[PDB]
Amino acid sequence: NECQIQKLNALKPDNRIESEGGLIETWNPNNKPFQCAGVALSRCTLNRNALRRPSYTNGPQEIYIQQGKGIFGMIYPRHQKIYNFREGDLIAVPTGVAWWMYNNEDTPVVAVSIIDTNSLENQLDQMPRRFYLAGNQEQEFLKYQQGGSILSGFTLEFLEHAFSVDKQIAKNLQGEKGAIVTVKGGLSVIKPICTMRLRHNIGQTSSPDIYNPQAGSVTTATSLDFPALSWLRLSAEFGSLRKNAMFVPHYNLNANSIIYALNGRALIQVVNCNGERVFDGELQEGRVLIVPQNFVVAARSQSDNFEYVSFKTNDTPMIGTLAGANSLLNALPEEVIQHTFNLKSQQARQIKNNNPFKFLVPPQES
Amino acid sequence: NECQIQKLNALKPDNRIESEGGLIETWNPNNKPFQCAGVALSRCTLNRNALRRPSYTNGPQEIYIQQGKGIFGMIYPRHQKIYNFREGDLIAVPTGVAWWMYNNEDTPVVAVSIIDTNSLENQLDQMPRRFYLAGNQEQEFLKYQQGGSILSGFTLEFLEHAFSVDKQIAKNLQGEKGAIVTVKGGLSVIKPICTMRLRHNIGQTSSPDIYNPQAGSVTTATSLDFPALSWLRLSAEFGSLRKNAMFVPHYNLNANSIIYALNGRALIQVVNCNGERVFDGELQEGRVLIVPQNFVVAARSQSDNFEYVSFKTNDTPMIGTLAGANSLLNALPEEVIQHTFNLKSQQARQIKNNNPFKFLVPPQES
Amino acid sequence: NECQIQKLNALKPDNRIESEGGLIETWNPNNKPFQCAGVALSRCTLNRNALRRPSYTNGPQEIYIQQGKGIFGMIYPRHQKIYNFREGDLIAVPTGVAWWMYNNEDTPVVAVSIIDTNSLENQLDQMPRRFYLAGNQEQEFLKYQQGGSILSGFTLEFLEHAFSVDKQIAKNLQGEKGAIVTVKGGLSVIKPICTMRLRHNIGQTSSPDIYNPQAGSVTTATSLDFPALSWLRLSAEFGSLRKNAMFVPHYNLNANSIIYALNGRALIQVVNCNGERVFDGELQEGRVLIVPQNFVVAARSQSDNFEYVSFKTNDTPMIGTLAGANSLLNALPEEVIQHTFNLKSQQARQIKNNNPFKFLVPPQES
Repeated sequence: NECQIQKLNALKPDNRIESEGGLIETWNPNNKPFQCAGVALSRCTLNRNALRRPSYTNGPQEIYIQQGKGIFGMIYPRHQKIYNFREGDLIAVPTGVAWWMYNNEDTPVVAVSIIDTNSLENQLDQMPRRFYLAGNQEQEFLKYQQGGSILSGFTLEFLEHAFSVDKQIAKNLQGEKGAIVTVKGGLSVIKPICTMRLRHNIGQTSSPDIYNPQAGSVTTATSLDFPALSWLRLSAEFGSLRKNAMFVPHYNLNANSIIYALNGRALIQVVNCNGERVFDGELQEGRVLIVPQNFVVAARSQSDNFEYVSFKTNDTPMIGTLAGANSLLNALPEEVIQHTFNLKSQQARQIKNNNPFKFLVPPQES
Repeated sequence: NECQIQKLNALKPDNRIESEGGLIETWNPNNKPFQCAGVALSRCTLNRNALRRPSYTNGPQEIYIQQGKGIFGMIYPRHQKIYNFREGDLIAVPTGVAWWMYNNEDTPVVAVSIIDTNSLENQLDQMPRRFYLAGNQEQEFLKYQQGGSILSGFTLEFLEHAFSVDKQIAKNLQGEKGAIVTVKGGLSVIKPICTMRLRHNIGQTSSPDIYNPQAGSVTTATSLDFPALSWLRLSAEFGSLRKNAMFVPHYNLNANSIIYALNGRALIQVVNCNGERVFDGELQEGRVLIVPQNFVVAARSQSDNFEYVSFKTNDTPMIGTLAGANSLLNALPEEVIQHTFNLKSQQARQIKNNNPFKFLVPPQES
Repeated sequence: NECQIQKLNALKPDNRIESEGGLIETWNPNNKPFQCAGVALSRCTLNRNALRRPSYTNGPQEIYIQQGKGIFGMIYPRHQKIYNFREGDLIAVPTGVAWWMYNNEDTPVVAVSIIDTNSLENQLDQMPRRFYLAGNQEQEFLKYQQGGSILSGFTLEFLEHAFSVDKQIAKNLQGEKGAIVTVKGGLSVIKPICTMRLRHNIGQTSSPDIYNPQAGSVTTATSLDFPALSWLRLSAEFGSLRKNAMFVPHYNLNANSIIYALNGRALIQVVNCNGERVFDGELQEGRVLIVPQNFVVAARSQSDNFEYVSFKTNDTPMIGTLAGANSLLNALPEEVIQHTFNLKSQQARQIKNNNPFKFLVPPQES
């Protein structure tokens, strides 16, 4: 039983793959928190003039840009559409679509992303895989399984024939720097379903779904406002939490959350169906906590601010708040709350009215 | 191979939790019939003035009320809309939604429900598990796994900050009588997707799909006549059969079935793909018979009347009756039926016309 | 990991079942190619006056007709609708629907087909299994499990009562020549969702998708063209390639393919996520090669013509062409092609335009 977890730990990457102008970090997909969740996380950072070479995957992928500005281009089945991006942006990558990424400024692009290996679209097995169009490099997840591109595996005679070019150029196509190359002079490529928009900024926005000036803000990107996400059946949440503010106990009725802290630190508590407090610790920058589906999560911030991206596995996730304005205890008859918690008619009124805030709750004022 | 079943058996519960104002019985989900079916069956019984404390699961539940009257409430993501139930009601509970159940009559409410652990909505694993909003009590299925509520696992200052209450009522709220709890005086709460009907009656009271004055009647609730079921991707079927009558051999094209014998006793026969009669015997009251996807069933009523609830795992189950007005042999040309059964034309007609009834056949007439 | 394929081999059946008027051959569903793919291939040939007795499976089935003409009737939940078929007809058989087939010419019908055991519609297990309506004989896939039909498993009094006939025509119904019997005189039943067409032609008698008078043609049947396929979540592709012409390196973004060679031979090459060439060999008639989801495939015909059928597990498969008019590299900016392959502007142009052809490229001409 994958999801029968006794103790969640804040996970770190166990794989660093330094390339010419970048780095690839990957988290072990065979640790039970990731086996339960069904995703595979990764963190690609691309330095100035770096170009992530073309690659595709056997599952939906959703990329969050932690920092940097670049151009990302998809090759959906001169040249196709190139999309500009910024920090805060959420990029949708439908199953098997090949894409590439380039950074041009000093400030390295750091993009953290998830491959939902447990998707219905993933017709292979639960192993994450990346198929690169070029270069002779071992793909990020090869270590977990246990190199070349998909093009280098072909015989020269076949490439010569398919491309209709001579043996000499066929040799370069056949392999012969890792995934993230550095462009010497830099690309001079123009700065701006085939219609589908796959870029929706949830980080550096000014339209919070929930906004509390004394507690923080929380933005979400569901398929409602970011419709390419229905193709992925994936979601993402960006939250900024002030010091000692909190996000009330809650649960995702229909989704698995992968909380990746972008900044600061926060003390978190997740409890299960048995009431066991499976994680009672702190989650820091660049670390990850996986909250399984109906497990309840609570967080109190320790920084100004605690920012995070929670990749949920459902394009329309539904959260059930256990405390605050729209809670599950609030929608209860004042009498049943009395008999399930063993309370007085006066106490039940406090549990149902004392916190007027939705989702985010302000510091206690100590 | 989980559904490669040798011999089935009319199963009775293995677990029992006597609660202050009621009881809970659960069938072992780790039995091959149940692993094959991909469901977790249990039967709660609410005594007079009992309340069932709010809980929720990672899967589409479908409750059936064997007997009783009362009011049930669902806390979707003063208070929310309560619905009144009577026996023969089918309640649809979406994945993850919390619900509470209350009985006021002397008569105990009996409800048999399944949890489709093999749902698409179930992102965890094949374990059944309930998430109780309150109390200190071990969840029904913990047994199978091998405490408290989700609230009793949290910290006092987390709970105080969350609910914005004093440490005295937060400590109550923190779990400090099992799942079912008697309301001493009794609730004063009335007896009359937010607007979606999630209760339908398939009791004898309801107009049946099939009615034969000498055989019985069959009423089934699908997503066409009960639309909320297209959310649970589940459905149910009530059936009453006069003594010695029988429902013809038939198979569900697209759904596993979980026959719960409510009243009386019967003599069922289910045969598989290899022609092996994997069950020949009797399914009596309070017992369960699992009949997989294309396995053919036939039952002779040994009582006036044998009554059942068949939980199908599909919102629009399609059945393929082998003998009847509607049957497969009937749609077969007389000549091709001659040749598959080594028969004369005139005998072939007997097979396509002797029995003129749909699904139900009157007693043999002896 | 089921799809961690080391080496693929051009598979062939390991099970011959000679019947009275025909034959049934099947491929082992437990090899890693088929476990990875998630299907069950089979090839039934019926000779003159042969009838394939009524049956059904617990999954989506897609039947392609290699050769011959006959009729096939469906018995969807006098008689039902019978369709005539010819070579190149792709019959969509929705989950659990019972059907029978008949042939009346000297030329045997050779119908190769697939049962997708990894379907959402399949609620049993991954073991393929056919349920026969009549006759004592063992089911094609019983060999893989480790008989008689579903009717010959009931107690003689149950059939008697059910069909409302006597002990004698009840024995003839209760079993007392295999699945494909010979209809001595001949089935005189006239040669012509209820109305949803489940026969569509893709063979050499069609108006092709891709056509090149020097390379061949490719005709694809998706749910766009044949709407009954969206029920199956399956597709097929018929291709005819002239000697030495080739279909460029390409991958299916969302499907597994089961390439069954109809006529001739071809030198096929498929490579994986690690640039390993998992298959470098010849695929000839009656043999089959499984190209898992994002694996790249390229073939070069060694015959006039190499004809194949490609069962893809997705009703709307999207392919990524790596070389050709509409290829992935064709859409890449000349400058990123220069930097990902280590080429110059001019060479980059040669890879984008030397092959002016979509998917099929002609002989090299030497």
